[PDB]
Amino acid sequence: KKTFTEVQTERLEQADRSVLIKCPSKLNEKKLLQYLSSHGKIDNYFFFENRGIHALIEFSEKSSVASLQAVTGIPKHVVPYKSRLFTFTLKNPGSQAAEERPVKISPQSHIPVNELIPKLCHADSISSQMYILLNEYQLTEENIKLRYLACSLVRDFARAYFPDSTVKPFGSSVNTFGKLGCDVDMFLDFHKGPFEMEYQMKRLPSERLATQKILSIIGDCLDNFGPGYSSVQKILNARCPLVKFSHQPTGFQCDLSVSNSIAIRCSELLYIYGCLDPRVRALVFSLRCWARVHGLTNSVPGTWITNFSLTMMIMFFLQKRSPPIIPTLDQLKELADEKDKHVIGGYDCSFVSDLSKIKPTKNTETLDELLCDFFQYFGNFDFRKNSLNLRKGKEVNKPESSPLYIWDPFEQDLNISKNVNQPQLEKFVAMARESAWILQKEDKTQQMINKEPWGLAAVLIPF
Amino acid sequence: KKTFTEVQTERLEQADRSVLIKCPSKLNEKKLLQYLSSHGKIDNYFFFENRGIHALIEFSEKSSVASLQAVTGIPKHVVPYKSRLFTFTLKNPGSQAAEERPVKISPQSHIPVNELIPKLCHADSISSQMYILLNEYQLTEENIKLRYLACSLVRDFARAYFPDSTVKPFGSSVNTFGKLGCDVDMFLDFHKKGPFEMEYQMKRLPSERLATQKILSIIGDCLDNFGPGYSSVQKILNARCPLVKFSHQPTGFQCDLSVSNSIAIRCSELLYIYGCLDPRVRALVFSLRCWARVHGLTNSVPGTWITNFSLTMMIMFFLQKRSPPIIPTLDQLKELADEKDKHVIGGYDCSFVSDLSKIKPTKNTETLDELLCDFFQYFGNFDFRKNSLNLRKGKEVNKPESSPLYIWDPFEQDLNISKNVNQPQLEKFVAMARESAWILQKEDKTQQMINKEPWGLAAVLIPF
Ligand SMILES: Nc1ncnc2c1ncn2[C@@H]1O[C@H](COP(=O)(O)OP(=O)(O)OP(O)(O)=S)[C@@H](O)[C@H]1O
Ligand SMILES: Nc1ncnc2c1ncn2[C@@H]1O[C@H](COP(=O)(O)OP(=O)(O)OP(O)(O)=S)[C@@H](O)[C@H]1O
Ligand SMILES: [Mg+2]
Ligand SMILES: [Mg+2]
Repeated sequence: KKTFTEVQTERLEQADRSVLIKCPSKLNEKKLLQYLSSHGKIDNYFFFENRGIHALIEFSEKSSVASLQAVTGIPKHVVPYKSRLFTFTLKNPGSQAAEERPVKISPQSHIPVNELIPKLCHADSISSQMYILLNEYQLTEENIKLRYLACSLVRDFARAYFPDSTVKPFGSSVNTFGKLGCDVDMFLDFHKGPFEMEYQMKRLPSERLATQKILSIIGDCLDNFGPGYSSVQKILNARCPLVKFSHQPTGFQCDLSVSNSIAIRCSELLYIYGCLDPRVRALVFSLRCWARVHGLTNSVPGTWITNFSLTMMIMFFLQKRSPPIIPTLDQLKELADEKDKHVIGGYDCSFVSDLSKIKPTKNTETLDELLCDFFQYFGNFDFRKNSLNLRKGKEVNKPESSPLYIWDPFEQDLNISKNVNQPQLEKFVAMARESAWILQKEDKTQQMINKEPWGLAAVLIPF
Repeated sequence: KKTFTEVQTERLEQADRSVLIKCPSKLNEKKLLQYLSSHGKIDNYFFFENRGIHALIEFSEKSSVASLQAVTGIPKHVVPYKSRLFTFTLKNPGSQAAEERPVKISPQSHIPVNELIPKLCHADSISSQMYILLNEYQLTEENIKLRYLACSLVRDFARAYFPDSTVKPFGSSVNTFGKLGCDVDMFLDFHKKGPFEMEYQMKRLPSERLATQKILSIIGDCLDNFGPGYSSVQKILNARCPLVKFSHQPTGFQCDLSVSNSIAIRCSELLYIYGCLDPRVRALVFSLRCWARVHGLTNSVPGTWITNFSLTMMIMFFLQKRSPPIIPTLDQLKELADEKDKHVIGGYDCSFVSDLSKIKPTKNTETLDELLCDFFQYFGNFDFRKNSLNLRKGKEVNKPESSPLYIWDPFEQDLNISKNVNQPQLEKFVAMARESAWILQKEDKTQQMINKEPWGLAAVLIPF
């Protein structure tokens, strides 16, 4: 089985030797690939629709990019920054010499709620509803390659002066809980004679200020040299210095931070839980959707619960099952060799990487029960006295006054849901309580017969 | 003699395979070159003094740089940008007192005025004074290699984002009129089987002016934050020519980085021709540049003052007007230019002969004694209010615009290169020329030598 870190390395290596080609108006697929193949073998490719037809081409060898860049020219007022974004037109527009087939468009966004509801209503069980949702919403192989490519393009800027750099995606994009249309969270990562011979190199300041200057410049580069980047927003003074930007070629909204290797460990953690049992993913997607539908989450930050916080609450829920659906963080820590040992900023972030080594769950609860039980469980959870600990998998006394306390499983000084206020917590608790009520006391078979919402769909519409 | 463009290409190729090594405190020359030679043959090298001992090493093969970079490490924080700047220390510092010869230091600056004056007084003719000055002030072979290396390093740096880039020096650094301690003017220059026209996505901007501004702004910041040796980085992006100024500590040069101004190069080649044509040309410019500085007619900061470039062009016009001319007019060079020497840039014709052998050598035989005094006499009595200087025609013509001092930009015509100059400064110039000419005419040379006093060039190179 593929370990998180193996998958990152592979995906990055693939995106490394990938390019984006704005295709001709009247397009011939075969002639294009035949032509491109002349520069080297093509492992994968696909087409998508983003203000015209674009194609992602993944070569087998990185040299194929160089080869292809050789024959590529500048449109003779531009900034001559040469990246892996191409525009292909015909030399002789009047030499079209084959039948026109239509190309398959890989979708890059999910169907909206209003269209999803019908499909859910026409399913058999609530279990199947959640799996329909999961399939309609989850990242596709294509979308993923496109996410890693975005990172790969941003990497190329940074390497100008930090040659060993990488830009690594973290968060929902890579932890199996990613849905179509979600943002790409990126962080920039940096790691004889009679003479001692050293390069002269400019010293940097302390961590935080170096970060700020590096991002400020890279931001400006994206804004001024980089094709496709718009709405570049420097938020350098946050707790984690950050640059936000929109990347039009791939259509992703993006977040670029520096060197937070703790967040990665948690992204790997969530990846494990996501990979362990398909019910885990199914449940997160439906409940993330639920939260959005009732206005418990928001696109902008504030007093609301966040998807990440909500996700962690769901992980705690699954830890508490009889028997558990997923092990505690400590239980993974207990199975970690010294090769899986990582200590970062003083904090232990050690846990098993190999998935085979984990004892598969004996739990057999259906998603029907788990969904309603989630609403029941947190609807009757004493938030004022108890806090969520994912290391121990137990309710414990709150170390601090905060309406909703969830123990940051790595930087254990912290409350990840610290932002949440009492009002929003209560609106969450009331929605859970109403939600659980609806599922318990609804007459399923009659709703189907009446052409009405039931199960998942019933709770995925405003009250 | 080689052609401007041939010389640039060669100098750049040499600087391409050159490096800088901050040397040990107690240095052994032989052991160092012996060691460095292991990585490949060394065509040239020398040492200079810039806050400690540095050495320039020019290998015969570019691979020697790669070889040497292989064994070089990072100082164990820093920006890991690997360039051609090295620091060499001793593994066992207290196991040797092997001081070198001590090593010869190639000077990189000229002696000051106060020391130069004696040497001038001690010469025979005014002609010889000017040539002493010329030799004391002009660029040395070493300083030149160091200038091209600066450009070569900035090139590599720029090439981080723009792999096909080149950085070319222009101005006094390469037009034969360069003196020790003058700034390095650089400009950044940019240089199908199958059924497809394949082209990059790039942002379409309004003018080429804006691209320039953004490219320099970023490169400036990169020099400031990531680049080794660069300090005092100043973005002057809104000038007539967008510019970044910076100090480069390894070579100790103050530098000016602009983008893609291939007109200025043509004028740098023009001045190179005039400089190469006759040694009196260079001699006269150096002495008169020095003269101007001494009397406060020029300044280090820009403003109402005449500039060295403007002053240089005035001297070129003077030499055009001789009987017979010491140098041909720009048009006369334009007339001798083949279609290979034809260049049209931004609409402007900048065509003129490159080959120096093709130009008719001057029949003029005036001595520098006469020319110097005649310069002061000529411009002291020049009607600046009516007449303007045209170096294409080599003639006084009516001023196209109200401006105290008008000199026709020989390429971008309908520009006045001395536009900045106001009436007061022009007059202070005219008065200094008039006094200067008077002193040379009515001075009793032999008596001044006998009296242990300044004479000729030295007489006019001290405040009045
Ligand atoms: N308070 C926090 N405490 C610990 N880690 C955090 C916190 N906030 C964000 N992170 C980490 O940063 C990653 C990305 O942040 P978010 O984009 O806000 O959330 P997300 O997991 O990516 O899900 P989305 O983007 O809302 S669908 C999270 O997955 C965490 O690894
Ligand atoms: N007012 C100007 N008008 C036209 N061209 C100019 C002007 N100023 C500078 N240039 C051009 O830029 C080149 C370099 O500018 P400068 O560094 O200011 O002068 P310079 O020739 O290097 O002599 P120095 O540095 O004063 S000794 C000049 O040789 C011109 O080609
Ligand atoms: Mg995210
Ligand atoms: Mg200069």
